[PDB]
Amino acid sequence: MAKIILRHLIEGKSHFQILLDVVQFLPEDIIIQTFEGWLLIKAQHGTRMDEHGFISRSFTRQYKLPDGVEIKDLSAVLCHDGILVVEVK
Amino acid sequence: XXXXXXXXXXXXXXXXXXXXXXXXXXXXXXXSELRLSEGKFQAFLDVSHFTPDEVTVRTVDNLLEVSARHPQRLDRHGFVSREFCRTYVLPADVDPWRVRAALSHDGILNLEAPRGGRHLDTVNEVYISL
Amino acid sequence: SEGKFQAFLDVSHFTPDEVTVRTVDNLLEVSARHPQRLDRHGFVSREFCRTYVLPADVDPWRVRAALSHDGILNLEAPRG
Repeated sequence: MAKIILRHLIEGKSHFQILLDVVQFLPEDIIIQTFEGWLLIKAQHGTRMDEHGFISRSFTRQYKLPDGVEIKDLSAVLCHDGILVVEVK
Repeated sequence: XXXXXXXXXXXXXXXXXXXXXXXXXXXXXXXSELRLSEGKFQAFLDVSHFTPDEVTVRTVDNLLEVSARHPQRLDRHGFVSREFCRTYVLPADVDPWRVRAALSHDGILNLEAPRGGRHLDTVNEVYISL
Repeated sequence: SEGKFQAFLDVSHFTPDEVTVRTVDNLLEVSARHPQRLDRHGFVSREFCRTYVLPADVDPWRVRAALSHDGILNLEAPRG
């Protein structure tokens, strides 16, 4: 008799936004630290199996604030899709 | 993309460093990605982000280590600094030395090394003590 | 519990992409068969096929199959 199939599972002014592409860099590896005003983040992926050959990484990026900005109003978020955004809401 | 991986395409803004793997299988005898065939052990990498002087390749024993690391630049969003130390596992047949590498204008290192240096043997099976 | 006979199997070990069930007669099967996962200690391959004996009171048709984000696949079938 016939086969059964499974289912389930579901800017301009007054704001500043910085969405980056976090590849296979896990949130336990990625760290978003804000100093005086410049928004900083570091990927740092340890020496993992990486299928074919064993690979490692490190991606530290610092983004400059647009003068009138306080490092407290900014609230970052690393989306499940991969894109990690640091914006003020 | 959604929970069942049903995607809905989006770009608009800027992005950061790194890349995605190429076509490769498992359960072999040897271990952008590898393209090692019977006689010629070739490789490929997207080293486009890094300058030729920043790239350093060495064969520490049987592992062709491809080290990078580049300090802060202009990019497009701001000051971005990257680093990567991708190592490849070559079989016992392939010579640890006599490894060629070519960086393209596009920014791609196309590593190569021929097979034929050792006999390459072994299986062995141990017994349980209980 | 009464009315609908449901079976709970933790498919957390397997991926939602590599999931198979198939009814076939009165009995209800469930196949998985993974490729070699990357893991932390080393490469690992796993294959498991659990056959759930559905009663004569429960139909082959209208057999609901759903898996939670936690990895709990519930195979239910109303009786009658």
